[PDB]
Amino acid sequence: RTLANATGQKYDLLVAPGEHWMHWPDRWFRPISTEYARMLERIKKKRPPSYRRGFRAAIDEVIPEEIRPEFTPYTWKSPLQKWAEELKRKRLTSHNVYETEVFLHPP
Amino acid sequence: RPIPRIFPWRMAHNPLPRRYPLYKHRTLFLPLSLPSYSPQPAISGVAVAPLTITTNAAQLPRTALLQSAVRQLRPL
Amino acid sequence: ERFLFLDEERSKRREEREEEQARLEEELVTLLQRQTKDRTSFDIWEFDGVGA
Amino acid sequence: QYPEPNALWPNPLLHNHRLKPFLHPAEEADAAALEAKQLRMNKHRLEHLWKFARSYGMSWDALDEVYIRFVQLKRSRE
Amino acid sequence: RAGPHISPSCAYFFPTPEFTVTPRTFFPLSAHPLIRRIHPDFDEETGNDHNPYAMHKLQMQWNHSLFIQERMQALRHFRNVANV
Amino acid sequence: TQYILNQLDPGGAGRNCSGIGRPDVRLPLAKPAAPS
Amino acid sequence: KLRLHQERASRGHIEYLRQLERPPTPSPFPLPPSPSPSSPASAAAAKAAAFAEQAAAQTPEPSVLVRSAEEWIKRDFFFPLSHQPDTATAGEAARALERELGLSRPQYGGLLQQIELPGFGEINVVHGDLLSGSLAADAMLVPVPPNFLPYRGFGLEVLERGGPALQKAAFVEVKRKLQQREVARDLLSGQAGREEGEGGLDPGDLLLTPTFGVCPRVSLLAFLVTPYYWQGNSTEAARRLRFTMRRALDDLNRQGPGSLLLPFVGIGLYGYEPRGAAEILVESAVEQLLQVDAVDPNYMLRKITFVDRDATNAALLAEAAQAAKRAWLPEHQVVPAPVYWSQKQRRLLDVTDGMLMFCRKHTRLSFKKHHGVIRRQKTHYFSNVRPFLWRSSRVLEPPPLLLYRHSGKPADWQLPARPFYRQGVSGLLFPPRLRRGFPSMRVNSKGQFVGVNKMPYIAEKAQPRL
Amino acid sequence: XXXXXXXXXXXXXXXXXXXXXXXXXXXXXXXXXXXXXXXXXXXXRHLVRLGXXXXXXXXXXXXXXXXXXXXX
Amino acid sequence: VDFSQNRFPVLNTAENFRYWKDRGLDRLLPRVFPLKLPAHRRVDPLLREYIFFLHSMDPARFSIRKLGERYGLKERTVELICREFSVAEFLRRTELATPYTRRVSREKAVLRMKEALFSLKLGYDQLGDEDLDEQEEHEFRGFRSTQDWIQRQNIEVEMMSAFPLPAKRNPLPKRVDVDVTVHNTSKLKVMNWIDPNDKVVF
Repeated sequence: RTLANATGQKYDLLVAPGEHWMHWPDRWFRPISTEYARMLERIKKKRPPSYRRGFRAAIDEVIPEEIRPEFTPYTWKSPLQKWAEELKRKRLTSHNVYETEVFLHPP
Repeated sequence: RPIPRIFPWRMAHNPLPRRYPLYKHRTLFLPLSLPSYSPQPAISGVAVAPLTITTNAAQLPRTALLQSAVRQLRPL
Repeated sequence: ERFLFLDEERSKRREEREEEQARLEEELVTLLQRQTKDRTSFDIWEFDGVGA
Repeated sequence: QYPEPNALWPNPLLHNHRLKPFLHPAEEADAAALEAKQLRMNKHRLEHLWKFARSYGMSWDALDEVYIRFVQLKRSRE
Repeated sequence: RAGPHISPSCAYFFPTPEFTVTPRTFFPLSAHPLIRRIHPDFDEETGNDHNPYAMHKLQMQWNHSLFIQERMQALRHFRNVANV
Repeated sequence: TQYILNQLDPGGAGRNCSGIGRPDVRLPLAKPAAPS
Repeated sequence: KLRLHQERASRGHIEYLRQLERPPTPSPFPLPPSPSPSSPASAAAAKAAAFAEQAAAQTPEPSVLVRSAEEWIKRDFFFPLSHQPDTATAGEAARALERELGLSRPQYGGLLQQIELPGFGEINVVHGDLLSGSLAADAMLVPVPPNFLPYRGFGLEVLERGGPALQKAAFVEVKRKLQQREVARDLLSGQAGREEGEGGLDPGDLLLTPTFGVCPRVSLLAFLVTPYYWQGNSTEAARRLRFTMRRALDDLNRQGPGSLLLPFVGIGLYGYEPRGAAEILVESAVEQLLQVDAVDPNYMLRKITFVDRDATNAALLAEAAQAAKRAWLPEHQVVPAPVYWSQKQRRLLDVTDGMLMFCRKHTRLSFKKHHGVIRRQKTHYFSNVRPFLWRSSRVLEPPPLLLYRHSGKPADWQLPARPFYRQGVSGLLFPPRLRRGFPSMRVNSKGQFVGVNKMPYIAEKAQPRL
Repeated sequence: XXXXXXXXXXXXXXXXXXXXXXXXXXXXXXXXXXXXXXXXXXXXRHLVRLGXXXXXXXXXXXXXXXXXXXXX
Repeated sequence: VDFSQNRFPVLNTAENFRYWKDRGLDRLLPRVFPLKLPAHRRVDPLLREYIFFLHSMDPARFSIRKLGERYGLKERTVELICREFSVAEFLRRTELATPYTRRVSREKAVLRMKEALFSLKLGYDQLGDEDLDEQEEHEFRGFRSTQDWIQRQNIEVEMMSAFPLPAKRNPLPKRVDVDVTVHNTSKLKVMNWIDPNDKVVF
């Protein structure tokens, strides 16, 4: 960091490229209200959406939610895979988890 | 008497472990680094272009194996 | 495979065929659970390894 | 030729079944000719099935179900 | 499209004499694969952070040696126009 | 958006990603909208 | 085809050369700026350096024997090093040897591979164009997404070519399938209630429609619902495709068509790995043609042709078909030579109880009783290592020789060579120029190759260590 | 009309009446100058329209749900 | 929450490179880390027997690749499972040794203890959890993984520009000698010594 700041050049660690100099501009994340969004959509000129660069862009504000897609049954899953996944999900979601018992054969 | 085998990586010493823990898991790692530094076009659809320096050459990934297979099929 | 079109004249269903297969399998399993050299005849029997 | 010892062999039932000859099903010249041709084609196909396959007539899913039932029985006993 | 014609030689740099905003990258271009990959214009299909074919023409356009040679040749032709 | 998503979770042809940005994957949005 | 040990050795040499070859990749050199950010002398040096480096990148270099030591030294200190040294390539001699051996001797190759299961059918692998190239088939299989509205790829191209008629037919079939599914679901709910007293098509779903003059080589288009690769792990991503292919082929066989044209299913829109997908495709085709699962076989599909337009993908499919031949066909089964000979001399022994007296020991566990620390390093090297080093290059044990199981003659396909690199580094920025390209030879003043008598240098190949 | 404006990685727009011409031009470009990737928003909505026409019964419900989600 | 002069919230940063790894006086804390166990010893023995049966019956239909694909394992893991089960079954059926009388190494005895305690604590896995074809993922895999050995540098010093820079000189693959067997019989093994630098090949 000292060398890069002093020189103005890139000093990149190969296990962490762009760690110190890469900066995503704040012009990317400027939220807008609904009225101003309408005005901007009116003023701006549209551009065709490129599939190669435009795909995988259907996301919005997210809130936490617990998921567990490791045990979701599907037609293609084999019977043994379904059986094992069902048993694993029962074990994980069981109420007896977090129960630490030092003795194998309890009193 | 047969001539003994000589492995090209331990020709003279045969390291072995002599310090606790005596039986921890040891994994072979052979660096791959960056075989090429120029833009590599995608093979069919796979990116191929490198993304990490930590790749192991004894545990080669999918796209590296694909490149190794395409080279063996090049017409020359 | 041995018979195929020779005896497939009677076979004309799918679910009924499955049921018949199940019945035959049950019969054979029950039989198992109970307890000449002319190549052109059906009387050739090689009891190799069959015993007590 | 008789396969060497493995998971599937020796197998007296399958051995005798394959030993048994190609029996018959049970104008006239045409019927007999067609029966003979079908028997010959069946013998050829069965020999080539023996050549190219060592297990058939079964579903991997069915084997998985059998294994699941076996292990479930063990777990109930335990 | 009604007015004065433009020289055919222009077609290499400016196929249209109409001004248009040319998109530009906003992050440095590296010769290293990883620094290139982290670039926002990086393309997994080609592996390069720009279009070399278009950047060649951009570099030619932004170069005084080529321009000064062209201008001096034009000046010599303009002088020859004095004879004819 | 796709660039940032790829940086956060690399994915693409021949890769196993979370499909979060894919138009055909469900996300836990706060304000529900058209899947598109 | 090669039957001579010399020819097979040349084949192995050519294969190793294939491994080591890397084609040249010229890159543009940036035009030096012509506003000067430095002194005029620096700018002139920069211009000259740029042109010289471009020339060095784009020009190759001959062997050492062409020039003298002083000339090479002067060149090394005066010019940028060339990116294509003589040792880089294999050589015209190797190329001609390959051409003579036939390994590497007007747009599509055609039939690249064929598996023939006599009495069951045939699986062909062909480099050809399905659409523009449309020697016969009944049904052509077209992969589609579950929603059946592709945005790019072979499915979209086929639908566009078919036009509104084929689109409407496919949509009608999809609507019928969805209505049947809804009816079945309602019946299931009613039956659940009686006992107490999802949505969209799944992978493996097949829809047969008329071609509407899309592919004249066929008279039927079978749209198949295929999975995606991103979901979960690679094991899941491939289990999906295996299940899909099993279901699709089984359903088509029950439908009846005896000939099928199949593209590389999974690749393209769905982002599968060609190398991993080809094995699944070919194995599924073989298993369905053999009717392994069925207890009552339905032998209807007998010709399956994997057609691909990309040379690389077609070659990968051919490799998968070759592996399938090795696995299935007893003629093409191969075995390591030691195992082959041991089993050929196989014998049945009679071991008694008294014959294992010394096969068992007093100790439960085994461990090394002496450390491997050398007391005198140079003495150990001189006494126990150096005398056995007849060459300074480091070479690994060769891969085992594969012999055909039935005959015992060497197999046409053999394991690739196994090179060794110290510490795993397999590249050099500046490889030294070597005279061993033409060993024991030099060029005389006349310009001809002549022999040289000279004691070989035992450490030549270990300088630098490789 | 049909305009193949090329801002980057030249793209084209098809109207379901020039699809044949677009396919012919794409094939010609791929034959002559390879690697000049061309992508066009060809027939996504074009297939969607015919799908809605075929599924008019459920297309009404789908459009109602889409409008509700967009309003939300 | 500390300060950063630039915006790059990713996991590929020097701070997050080896996440959770001690970077202060806590490096001297005697932490206990999870023990590593082989997958062929983690999977349930009944699954091992089932895999061995399938492979020893039909190695073509039940290929190593197919078995690994179905049971979420690697080809090497399947091979190890089959080898170990075949050895154990041979010993048991020939009555040479029981599972507790085969002389083994200390390392393998310790591995057996590790798997025994793993099963007693968590229980054997009923399905494989590996990946068939590992992926190109940025992870720390030892000190050898943190540097470019060919370049002999850990840091790529470069200038800032908005225009193309000269390309880096690519390395050339090392041309090392190999031995390729060409003719093997019960008495003689003949292999060709190949020198990839020899220009005249014939």
